[PDB]
Amino acid sequence: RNEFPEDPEFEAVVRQAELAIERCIFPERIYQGSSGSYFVKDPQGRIIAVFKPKNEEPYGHLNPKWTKWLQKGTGNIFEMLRIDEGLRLKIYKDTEGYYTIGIGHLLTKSPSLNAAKSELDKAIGRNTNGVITKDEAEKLFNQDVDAAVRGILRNAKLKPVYDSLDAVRRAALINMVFQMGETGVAGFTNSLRMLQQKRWDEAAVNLAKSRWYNQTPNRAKRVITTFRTGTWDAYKNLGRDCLVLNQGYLSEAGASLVDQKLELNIVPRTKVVYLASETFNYSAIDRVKSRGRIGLPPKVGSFQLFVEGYKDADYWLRRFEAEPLPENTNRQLLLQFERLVVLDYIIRNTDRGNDNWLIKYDDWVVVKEPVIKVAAIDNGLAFPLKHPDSWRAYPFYWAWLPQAKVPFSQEIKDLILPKISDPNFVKDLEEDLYELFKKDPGFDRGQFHKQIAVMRGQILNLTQALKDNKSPLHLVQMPPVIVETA
Ligand SMILES: Nc1ncnc2c1ncn2[C@@H]1O[C@H](COP(=O)(O)OP(=O)(O)O)[C@@H](O)[C@H]1O
Ligand SMILES: Nc1ncnc2c1ncn2[C@H]1C[C@]2(CO)CC[C@H]1C2
Repeated sequence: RNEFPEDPEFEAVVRQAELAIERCIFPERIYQGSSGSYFVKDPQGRIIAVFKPKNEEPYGHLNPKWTKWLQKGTGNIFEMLRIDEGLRLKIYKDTEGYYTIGIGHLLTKSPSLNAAKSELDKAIGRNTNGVITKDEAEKLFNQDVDAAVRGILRNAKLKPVYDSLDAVRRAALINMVFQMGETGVAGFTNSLRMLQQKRWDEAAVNLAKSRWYNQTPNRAKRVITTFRTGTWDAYKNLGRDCLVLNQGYLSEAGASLVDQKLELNIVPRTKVVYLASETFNYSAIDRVKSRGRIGLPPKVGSFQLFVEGYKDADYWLRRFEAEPLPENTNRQLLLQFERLVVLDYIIRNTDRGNDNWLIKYDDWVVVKEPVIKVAAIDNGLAFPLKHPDSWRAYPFYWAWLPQAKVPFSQEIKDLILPKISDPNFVKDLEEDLYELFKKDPGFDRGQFHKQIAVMRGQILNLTQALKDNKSPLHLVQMPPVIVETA
């Protein structure tokens, strides 16, 4: 299902990719990144493209790094709880004020610290003085996990649900019985009903209203969604929470869509593309049904054209500092840089570093070629649901570069103000992004609107920075805003 009549060059590169696969010259897995990235090659073995399947994304289901994790099944209860309970080597108080130690191990509900210390020496087998070791905390931990499992299986109300749950939800029920114990979780009898009948969004609500959750909502909500989605997603990124969970390929393409409309031309053309390759990471089911013929299903991903002759922004800027560019070349760098800032600001890039963009440094009817040129790669971490909570965690790295000190050139204002000042352009931009993002099965209209709000707020700021001839740096000091509808 791959066709792009609007862009026949792109389609042609895609056609070489498929053909090369038919010929068993497979996209090869990039070592140089975290690993759901491939070098697409053509039938002659040259590298024509970079491909990032959605399901191999960092939060991705078929991500190679996290598959080992998915193998464990219920056996993830240990890490799950390590994450919720942390580790402490000295007596502390829990949320309710009860004496605790190691990984969530409750000593007593008594107010006396020596009751607790007493209860602790009994457990460990020595005089602890309220302080235990890593191994001691781990041994308490297993026993406490065993005890939880026993609590569930010794019980008539819990066991039925537990046996009917998939490996991941089972881990969630153990989590609760770790925290509240056998008798406590069995007082949820309603929610156990839903869990038993498999209705997840029903139950995901009732656990939302309890004395529990009320006490430990951050954790409770983490379990509730492990119940709702049958997955580990609440346990892999607490938190980014600035970004939609697994839509990087759409970020990637979207970044390229924006570049196209603003006519920046720093983003190598990127689109949503389907490919099947033996080199990808597929479920075992899929591997088997291929007959080893049916063949592998195509995966949906971002397909980004490959550009040659470029090096790390980092690589070049380091050299230009020791041996500075002549004014005329250096002005070409700056003009390229402005385009980058405009891109990143508009799409609100969250992870542009000096490794994430590339530089290439080399009367009449035709324009002399530029010596210097900028490619913006690795755009899948943009389009956030909202501004980051601590600007220090997700900054704009290029802001600390000296080039960020230079006032926006009239050239960028000329390129950019007529577009982003035209409400029909920004409208059109939102329709194009919409037609792009909605194609995702996990698309959510409410999430989209939030994304757009940020984008509209970024545009609002950019417009005035440009009118006032601010530097890129003064632009980022402008307080972040969102433009919200309803
Ligand atoms: N890379 C960056 N990304 C976002 N903002 C930046 C960046 N570099 C500098 N700034 C801006 O510089 C300003 C100086 O820090 P400031 O926020 O005043 O300190 P504080 O956080 O204590 O108020 C900030 O408002 C911030 O917006
Ligand atoms: N479109 C691209 N063209 C050329 N090189 C790229 C591209 N995207 C990424 N890279 C390099 C940066 C890497 C990190 O993502 C490390 C080597 C490749 C991939």
